[PDB]
Amino acid sequence: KLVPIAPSRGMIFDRNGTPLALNRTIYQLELMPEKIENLSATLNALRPIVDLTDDDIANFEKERKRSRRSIAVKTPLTEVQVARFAVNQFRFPGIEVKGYQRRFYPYGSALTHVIGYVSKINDKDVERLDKEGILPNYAATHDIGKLGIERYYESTLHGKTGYEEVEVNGRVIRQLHEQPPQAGKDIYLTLDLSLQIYIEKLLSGSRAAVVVTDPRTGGILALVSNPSYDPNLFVDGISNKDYQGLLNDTNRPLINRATQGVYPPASTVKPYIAVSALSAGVITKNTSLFDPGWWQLPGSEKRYRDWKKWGHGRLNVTKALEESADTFFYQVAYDMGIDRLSSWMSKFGYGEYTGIDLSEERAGLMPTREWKQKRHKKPWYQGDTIPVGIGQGYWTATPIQMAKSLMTLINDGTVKTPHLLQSTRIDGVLVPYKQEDSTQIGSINSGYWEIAKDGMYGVANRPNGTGRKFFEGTPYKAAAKSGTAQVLRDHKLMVAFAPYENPTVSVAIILENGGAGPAVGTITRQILDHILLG
Ligand SMILES: [Br-]
Repeated sequence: KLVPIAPSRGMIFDRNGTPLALNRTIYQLELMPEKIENLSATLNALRPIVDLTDDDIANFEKERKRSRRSIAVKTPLTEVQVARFAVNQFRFPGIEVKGYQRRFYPYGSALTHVIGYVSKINDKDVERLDKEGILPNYAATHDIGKLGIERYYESTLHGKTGYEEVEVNGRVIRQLHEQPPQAGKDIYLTLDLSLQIYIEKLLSGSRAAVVVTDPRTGGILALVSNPSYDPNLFVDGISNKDYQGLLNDTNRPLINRATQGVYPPASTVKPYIAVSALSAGVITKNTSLFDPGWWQLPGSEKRYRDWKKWGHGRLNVTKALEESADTFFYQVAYDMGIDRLSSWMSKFGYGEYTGIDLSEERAGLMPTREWKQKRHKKPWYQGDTIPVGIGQGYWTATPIQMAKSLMTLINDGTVKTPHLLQSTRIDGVLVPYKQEDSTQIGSINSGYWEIAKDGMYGVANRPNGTGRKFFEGTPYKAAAKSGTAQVLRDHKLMVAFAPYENPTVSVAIILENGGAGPAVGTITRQILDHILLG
């Protein structure tokens, strides 16, 4: 008499409006078994009209008792079967066609980690929706957001259950009144579908993560974890066997490497350590030391080796960044101390959730003395300080944390929250994302940001630059910084931004245990070229 009308789930779009998450119509035939005269005769009559198989009966027979107590006689119907039922409606008074919506992901595994998936509501979801006091709003709703955007914006994408006053027999005949459902709100993402597809291609067979951001907005133009899987098979109610196949793959397709991969950031951190050392005044632009290719922990027999076996010689910070000198940063770490260095890296967001609008995230670890006492029950030694100076030791970060620290550097200490939401459709208007956070590290006019970035310019462009090979011929100027994180094979890391002059793209990439094939600087150049040439 008064019944719930399920609202349709909001759609998800890329930055140009390409649909990424769609609803499809599934037609099924339904009746109330009691309100039927000759059920067993009626079913035999339906065989020819909607191609009703023995298995359509079996699956209905199994449902009639299992149902507390309408049941699906046949599910799914072809339009042809619906059309043959509709002209024979008068012959089956107690039987109607019902239209339902099932989520569809047309680019599948290219966007599994970003978009996620919706899955069938289970007892645990029911309990939790009860506790939250919104279970009535899920009365006609089958699926809910379990990963990615589908999860983080579940409340935006779901909408409002409506009500209809209807008359029966025992199938609906007409509608007395209707309180419309309000459709879920559509979400437009910052994602560039073309860039995303292109990057999943480049990573093929690598365990990898890439984050591409626009540093003027903090919008995420691409977010790739490789290896991936088909999100569609979770809408289909994933089997135990398929889930276990995913859960036990050693490549770990289930893990979003971009937001849950925790790795040593290695030498990618040296630009932020420079800015911090300069701002704390522990060095100046000019502060020079001589590198013989190793460094003695002063007052102790520990030797720390530079990557360059016979050293870089006389280094200022600029040259230490261009050549990725370890010796210069071992000194800077020693002088700064863990307390000031941990505190400054925390300002860059290391050890912190980034604020990205996904619920699948790890914070990693910006080590402190307090933390080491707490976790490992020993106190902090000078030994512990030194590897932290080159982004190793207890220091772990996510690719999304590395993307955020770079955006902060590009914007001279003005922090952008990385974000996937470009706009929400509210009442037929696209309402843009607005950053709520307004953090500022040191002073915008310090010119210390510039020293660190001129360093990175040098890595890419100057003949002593460690990355000069990857960026030969560019019509734009790129700024970059690489790193190698050992654990068999070392992880390879690069961060980069372009036009150096006025950056419109920044990239953070890690190839786990090196590239399956290509080098991280090859891949970074291919990404910057894709966006800035074409
Ligand atoms: Br609707």
